[PDB]
Order: sequence, then C-alpha cells, then structure tokens
Amino acid sequence: TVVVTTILESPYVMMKKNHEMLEGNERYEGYCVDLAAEIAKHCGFKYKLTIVGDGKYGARDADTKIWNGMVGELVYGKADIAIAPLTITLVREEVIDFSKPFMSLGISIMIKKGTPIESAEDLSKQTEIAYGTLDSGSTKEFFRRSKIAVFDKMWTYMRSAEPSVFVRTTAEGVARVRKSKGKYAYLLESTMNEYIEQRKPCDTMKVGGNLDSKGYGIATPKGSSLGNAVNLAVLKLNEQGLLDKLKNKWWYDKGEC
Amino acid sequence: KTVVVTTILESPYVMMKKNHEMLEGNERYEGYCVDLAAEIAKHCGFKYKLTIVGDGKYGARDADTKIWNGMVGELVYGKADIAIAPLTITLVREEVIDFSKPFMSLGISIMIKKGTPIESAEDLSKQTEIAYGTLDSGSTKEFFRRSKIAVFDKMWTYMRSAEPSVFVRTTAEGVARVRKSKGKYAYLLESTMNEYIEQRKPCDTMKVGGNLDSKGYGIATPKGSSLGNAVNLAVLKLNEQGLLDKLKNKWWYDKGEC
Ligand SMILES: CC(=O)NC[C@@H]1CC(c2ccc(N3CCCC3)c(F)c2)=NO1
Ligand SMILES: N[C@@H](CCC(=O)O)C(=O)O
Ligand SMILES: N[C@@H](CCC(=O)O)C(=O)O
Ligand SMILES: [Zn+2]
Ligand SMILES: [Zn+2]
Ligand SMILES: [Zn+2]
Repeated sequence: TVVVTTILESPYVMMKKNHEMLEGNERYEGYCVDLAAEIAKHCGFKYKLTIVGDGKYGARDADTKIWNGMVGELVYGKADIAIAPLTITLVREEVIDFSKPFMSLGISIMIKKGTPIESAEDLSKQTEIAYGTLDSGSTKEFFRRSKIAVFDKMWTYMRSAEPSVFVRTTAEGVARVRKSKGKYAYLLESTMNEYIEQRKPCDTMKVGGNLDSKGYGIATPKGSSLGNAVNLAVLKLNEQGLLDKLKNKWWYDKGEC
Repeated sequence: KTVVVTTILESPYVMMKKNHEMLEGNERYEGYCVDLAAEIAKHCGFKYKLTIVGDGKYGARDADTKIWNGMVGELVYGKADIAIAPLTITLVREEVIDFSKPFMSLGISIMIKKGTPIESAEDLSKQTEIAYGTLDSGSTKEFFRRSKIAVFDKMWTYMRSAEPSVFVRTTAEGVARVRKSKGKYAYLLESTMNEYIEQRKPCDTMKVGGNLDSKGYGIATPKGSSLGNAVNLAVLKLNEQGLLDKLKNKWWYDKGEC
C-alpha cells in the first residue's frame, strides 16, 4: 500500500461535503484525487492518501538544510509518492524524482476586481497596493532568485515588507485579496488563480501574462522503483486525453461566474 | 569524446546561415535549437557536433519492419548521442529513448490561409470542401491515428483515406500547400510552428481555434545514457534563469515580419 502525500488545495484535493460520513480515500475529491486513482490503476498499486503534516509544498531551511513539506516527506521516507500541484524545480529535482509534467502553469497576478494593476511592472512601480506570495513554495523562490529587474524590485520590496505580505496557504492569500478592498494583490500559480476566478463571490481576477512557464510533476523518492511506471502512466493519461478531461471537469464545468 | 547531436532543419529551430558555405562545423547553422545546443553543452561541460538527421524525419516505428526512423532512430541505433530538436515527448518514444523535462510547450493547432471559413477542428470534421492533413511521420499524425475522441477519429478516418494524399513530407511542404490552395487546404501542425509562420512574410496564414492537445518537446538521449541527468538539470536551470523565454522571443517575436 503506497503512502501518497498530498495537500488540501482546491481544486486538486478537497474534503467532500459529506466527508465526515466517509472513510479513507473516499473523504477527498479533486483533480489530484482522480489522478491518483488513475496512476494507481495503471501502475497496479493500492494506496493511501495522506495530507502532508506541515501543510507545505517543500522548501529547504537555509541553515539546517532540512526539507519541509511534501518534499521533506519523500526525502525522509515518510511518503512513497507525492501527487499534488507540486512544481518541478531544479533545487527539488536534485533531491527527489519527478515525472514528466501533468499540467502547465506560470506565476500570475490575482487582484480584487477593479484594482488598477495590469502587470507585474505596475505592481513594482507603486507602494499603495501591497503584494506577496505563498511561504515555502516555488513562487517565493522565483522572486528570491530572479535577476529580471522588475521581479528583483518586487522581491526587495516583499521580503522587507512590514507587516508581512506572505501567507501560509493559498486560501489565506485569496481571503487577503478579498478582504483588502483592493490594497493587496496575490502572486500565485495561474492554475489556482483561474480556478478561483470562476468561483463565487466572483470578486477576483487574473490580470496580465504569466511571469514564467513550468509544470507540476508527480514526485517520488530518489531512485524509487515506482518512478519509471509513474512517468509512463502520466504520458499514457495525457495521450488518452484524460488529463484534458480532468482539467475540464475540475475548472470549467465547476464554473459559477 | 565529442558529442554527436542529431537535429532537423525546421524553422526557427535550426536553419542554414545565409553564408553557411564559407563557414564550418556548428557555425553553418542558426536557430533556437542551435542556441539551446550551445547552452546545454556549456552547462554540461561537453564538446559537440551538430548533424542534420539523414532521412530528415522526427521519428516513427514502422509497423512491419519495426525499425525506428528519424532522429529517434539515430539515437536508438547509436548514430547520435543526443537529439536537440522540436521532438515531441510521447509514450511510444519514451519506451525506447530518454527525454529531459520539456524545454517548450505546444499543442496541435490549425493553419489556414486567411479568409478560410474554418474556426475549429469540429468545423474541419463536418465538411469536405476544404481538405486537411498532417506531417507524414511525426507526433501529430500518430495523435490522430490513435485518438478516440469523436471529432479527431472522424478527421483521421477522412485523412487516412483521402486521395490524393493529404499528408506532407516536411512542414514547409504543408505550409506551401496551404498558401497555394486558395483556402481549400488547412494544415494540422504544432502551435509553435504555426505561430512562427503566422509572423513571416507573406503574412497570408493564421492559426485558428484552440490547441487540440498539450505537450512538450524534450531533449532526447539513448536509453540509460550518462548524459541524460546533466541535460535534464541544464534544461531546468536554463528555464529558471529565463533563457528559454528569451530564446523564444528572439526566434519568434523579435524576428516578426507581420
Ligand atoms: C508531459 C506532457 O505532455 N504533459 C501534458 C501537459 C504538458 C505539460 C508541460 C509542462 C511544462 C512545459 N514547459 C516547462 C517550460 C516550458 C515548457 C511543457 F512544455 C509542457 N504539462 O502537462
Ligand atoms: N506549486 C507550488 C506551490 C504554490 C506556490 O508557490 O505558488 C510548489 O510546488 O511549491
Ligand atoms: N514535433 C513533432 C513533429 C511535427 C509534427 O508532427 O507536427 C515530432 O516530434 O514528431
Ligand atoms: Zn485510465
Ligand atoms: Zn531555520
Ligand atoms: Zn548559460
């Protein structure tokens, strides 16, 4: 029975409305819940969905070099596979294995509707509207490491921002935009931004182009025997059109705005 | 040793320099994949030789003989050490060769001569006046051959049986057929190539509708080759440091004639 680490992040993994009357894997639904079922089916394994203990994606502590989040769970042998919106990055690919990507994304800007910001450049050029990112994820590192002038300017601002502009979860970033009467903008992956734009109260919007282009991968411990089969299953699901089918199911058929 | 790179003459990926005959070796060529090759080599610490695939093909396995042709075949039979090309990551290929994480995204798309009354694949499927086809021997063809979606099965049933053949030997041959056919031919090709041609003179083509699928190009190596790891890490590094996006702009949009 494969221990799968994943994260409560809509619409990837969500507790079902009636989750309290249900047990095990059946408590959960979402894109990655269906994806998990499919990968397991093709690789012929049984599995247990577990929600990452610390609620994080995964970053390395600069001082201890200890990994947190789903990454750390694989690295420390606490999970067998991570099936989640987990961004394929160079620092991570050095410690864990990733499948070929199952979904594309880029960093994007979420505003409360009516906010006068069209681009990352607009953000960078003003101080009235605060902005930040998720903690312990790939978006923060993009800004941390960027040498592109606009993104470096944005970073120099964000990291010294008082009070803090960073949030612990996506939901927190989104609620922060919604309650902030236009004075907070949130930097987050286009997948998540586009999902939220189609849900009530319909008061947010993605503006501008994506800042980069990347993908999510299924992740396994280095040298895991599961990595081969899991990668081939991602390629098969894509070619059968199932990945396209699932994006449609979870994003646009679940639309409200 | 010197790494033999297999690639293909496909704009804007690899093209002959205008003065190539007075130049030598790697210096004869230019394009997105020439720049990318130089950068991969640099970061992986290797010397290399660009070679154009002999049969000028991407790579398919013959149903009867079972031999792989194209750049895939050069890798499978040990003629090349790495392929650095707009080579689409597919399952059938990944079973015989290794791919890096993708360096560029694409989807199958439709190219029409301007003013052609077609907005989608569903439109193409529902009519016979305007003929349509694919490159004869790459991922786009095979996508249609295998597909179980009503619309694309319908399109395939038409293409495979259409006479004269709707399939072409090269991308350039597809594009010239669109341009010469007064709106009576539409070409199915990857979005990257379609969007490039859309920005070149005579500015008489365009991409219509959404992409039919989503996939990536990968750097390919022979299965279990020692280069594969360093190459994958270099692709991730070069994406993260903004080189791939810079190179896309340089070869598509900086060079735009329309
Ligand atoms: C592996 C595959 O074809 N997956 C289907 C889609 C395509 C995809 C993808 C993600 C990322 C990229 N990149 C990352 C950098 C530029 C292109 C890409 F080309 C394709 N993820 O999901
Ligand atoms: N997908 C990201 C988390 C979300 C974000 O950083 O915006 C990761 O793997 O770290
Ligand atoms: N990039 C494709 C070739 C072009 C096409 O099939 O449209 C391949 O690797 O086969
Ligand atoms: Zn399946
Ligand atoms: Zn610390
Ligand atoms: Zn470099």
